[PDB]
Amino acid sequence: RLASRHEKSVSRAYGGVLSHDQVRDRVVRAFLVEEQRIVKQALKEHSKMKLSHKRTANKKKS
Amino acid sequence: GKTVLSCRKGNGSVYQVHGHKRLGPAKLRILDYAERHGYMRGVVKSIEHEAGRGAALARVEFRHPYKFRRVKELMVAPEGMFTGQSVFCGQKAPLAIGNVLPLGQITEGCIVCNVEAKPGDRGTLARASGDYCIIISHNHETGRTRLKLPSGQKKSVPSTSRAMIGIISGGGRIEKPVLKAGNSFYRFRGKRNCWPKVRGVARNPVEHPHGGGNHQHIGHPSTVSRHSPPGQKVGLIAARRTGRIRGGKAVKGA
Amino acid sequence: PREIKTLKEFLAICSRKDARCVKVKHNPSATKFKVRCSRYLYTLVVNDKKKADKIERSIHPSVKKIAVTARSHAKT
Amino acid sequence: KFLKPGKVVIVTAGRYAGHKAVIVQNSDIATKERPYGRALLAGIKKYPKKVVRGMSKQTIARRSQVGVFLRVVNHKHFLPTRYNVDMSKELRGKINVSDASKRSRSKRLVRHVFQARYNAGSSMWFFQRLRF
Amino acid sequence: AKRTVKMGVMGRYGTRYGANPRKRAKKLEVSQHAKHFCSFCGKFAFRRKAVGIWRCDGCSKTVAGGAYTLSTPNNSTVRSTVRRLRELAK
RNA sequence: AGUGGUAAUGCGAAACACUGCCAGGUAACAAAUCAAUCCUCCCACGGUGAGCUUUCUUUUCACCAUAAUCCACCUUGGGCCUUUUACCGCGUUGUUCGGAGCGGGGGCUCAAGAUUGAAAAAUGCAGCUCUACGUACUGUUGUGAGUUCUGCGCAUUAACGCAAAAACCUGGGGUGU
RNA sequence: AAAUUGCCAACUCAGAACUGCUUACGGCGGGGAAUCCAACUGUAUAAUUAAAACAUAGGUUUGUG
RNA sequence: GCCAUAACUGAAAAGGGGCAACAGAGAACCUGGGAUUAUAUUCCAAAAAGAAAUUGCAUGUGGG
Ligand SMILES: [Mg+2]
Repeated sequence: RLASRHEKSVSRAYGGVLSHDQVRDRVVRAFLVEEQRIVKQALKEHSKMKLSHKRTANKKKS
Repeated sequence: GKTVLSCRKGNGSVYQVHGHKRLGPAKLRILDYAERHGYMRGVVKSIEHEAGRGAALARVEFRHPYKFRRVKELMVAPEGMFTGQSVFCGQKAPLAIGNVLPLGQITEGCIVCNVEAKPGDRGTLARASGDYCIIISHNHETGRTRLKLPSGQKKSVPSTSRAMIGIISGGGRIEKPVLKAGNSFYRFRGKRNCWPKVRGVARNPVEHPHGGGNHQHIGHPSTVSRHSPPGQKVGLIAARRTGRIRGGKAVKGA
Repeated sequence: PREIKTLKEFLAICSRKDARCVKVKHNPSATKFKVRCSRYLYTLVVNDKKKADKIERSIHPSVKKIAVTARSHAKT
Repeated sequence: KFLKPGKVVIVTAGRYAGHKAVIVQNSDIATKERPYGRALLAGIKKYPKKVVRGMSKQTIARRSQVGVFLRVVNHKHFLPTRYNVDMSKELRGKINVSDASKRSRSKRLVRHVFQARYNAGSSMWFFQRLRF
Repeated sequence: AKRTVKMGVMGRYGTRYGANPRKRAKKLEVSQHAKHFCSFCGKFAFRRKAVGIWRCDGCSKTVAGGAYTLSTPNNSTVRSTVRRLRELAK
């Protein structure tokens, strides 16, 4: 209680809570798991618009 | 002339459970809106032993549905449950080991555990170590699922009552011999006061109906009626048949 | 208790209002100027016997100087 | 091959764990006194905060400041992203690090360029904070 | 040398407890103190902590399951059944 | 509106200032083996006093002390970083470890000590010397044995798996903007 | 071939001559062949019974979704 | 445009009080004393024999 904050923490994120091998394993999965959904979200909107000209292009075919 | 020991355990004084080192009650998470319509995902953080079970527990971490917090949930684990697993929980959850989904959604012939006998009571059937229920059929007119309990006794339950998928963890336990009265001391240490077990014939006639005599014999026939009073109902209570079971294996129960 | 390094910090401590007494202890090797302030006891260890007497003369005016001796049991 | 200058990375180790950074200069071959692969990163020391309607200017203009760092980091201590920030060929010529005063005068230059990318609204992924 | 003929770990108990109850306990006392295969981490490192609780000493993974052996043979029958039944829905 | 080091992580006279809400850690628990702290015992060095002496005994006995609290920082056990990549190697009294990164080379840290100092000689003890609970002086090793403090735990036999909470600590997010 | 020159602690075991025994502190299993009973360690009539009794692991049965 | 001090409005906190441990948790002081007939980690007063640690509140100096 009487000590400075520096004997109980360290200068980076989650310092004094998490270690160096798992601060980085959260930085890496905060990037790779967010970006994996962006690949699957933009794949989903690209599929529904290809449906929007697979059948709306059949208005000029019968 | 004095009160029988089996009647005395219902006062529950020296004979209550030994629960100070127990964790909380193991149950499924609350059947909320988030499982009646979608799935909640959790994550297994620790696999735990409490005293007086032979099955492993698990703390699964959900987010609270309505508040900025996380809910620690103590479930009893299936086999293969590892820390990190991402349990899914709800209607739209897939069919995998560890997931908890309604019995309407689990296709037939599937081994389930922590199945609940009414919707919402958070798991009452098949929770001893190594046990499981098998889904036999579904009825869509009545909306009920009929499954085989671990005794073999069938039971129709509503198809909105959910169940976890798997064997209960910690199975294979009874297959090792104890070998010592010391090892049975510590087995019943975290349970309740019910050991060592003194036979009724070794007692005096004041303590037990079988006690007394010059030879240790039960005098009267030891199969008592269903309608015997407390104190008189000791022995083989309402035995339909006795003796060494020579033949098949009848399911026991009403 | 603390310890003074230089002489520029010793004269700041003897200028303080809490400094009741400087106790002068003549070791056979060094001298010790033990300023008794209101919380700590500050000590300047002067190893040179000639520079020690020059430092005693700079705390003349209004601070109490005490020559530390071996007080017997009979003073009690 | 892919660690071209002008490429957004995410610093994975150190006091700047989880900050975004763009590659200024790059040294794929190790050498004496830095026996490792490395990259001169110009990252974000302090991300600009979000502004909402109701805030005055001189409250928006202070909440929208970027702070930078300009600093060589080992290649295994950042994580490259497909995202890019257009470091021109005439701008990394003006970024020297092998000095004490020409690293201060080059850190005010990078801070001004990133502020101009931010006020113009270009590359707004780079100025969003990484939430882990 | 070889220290006993056929009482292995059960030589702990001496001339006690009957020959065959020492042998039913022998296959399961050997099994729970043997290090099993960390299929997560590739190593032979699963040691049982408490009853039903296993832990890869290389991978620090804690797996529920099986009182005296890591995977009971009724589990692998179940894992195949769940894997088959999720292929019929996809 | 904190700031160094590729990194393990560093830097505190007073802004590296504050905490609706959240999450961690501390409190907080565990064998045996080996190594073992304070301290005790012994041995070795000697100094002071005392005891023995027909003979012997470079001799026997006593004593030889250093409290908290600071301050500055050589070992031998943990964790790790960076560089060389190694699939036989490193290591323990001991049941084992390594491409999920061994071993070397440089490091960063933590824990237990050691050391220099302030305290502290002014104190303590035993002697002794001088004209009254008086004075002036004199003195202040050990690869021995025992020590649970510690190393020490996701830590014991186990169908035994080993309390809790207040209080506190750090972070996340926010404010300062 | 540091495979050898210096210095030094703390103990333990084995061997050897020489010499003595009045077998001489304390402390410290007598042993063997079978028969009965209970497997075992354990509990147990405070104040006449510690047993072959009771417990025990093991075996079986019953009731119970 | 930051504080801080006084009175209206109202986000957010489900789960009433009090006991139970002089061996668990927690807990800021250590020696010396010629200081007793008897108490002392408790008494010792300006050279406290002295050396500290800690809590509350306050001035001054200095810094934002
Ligand atoms: Mg130990």
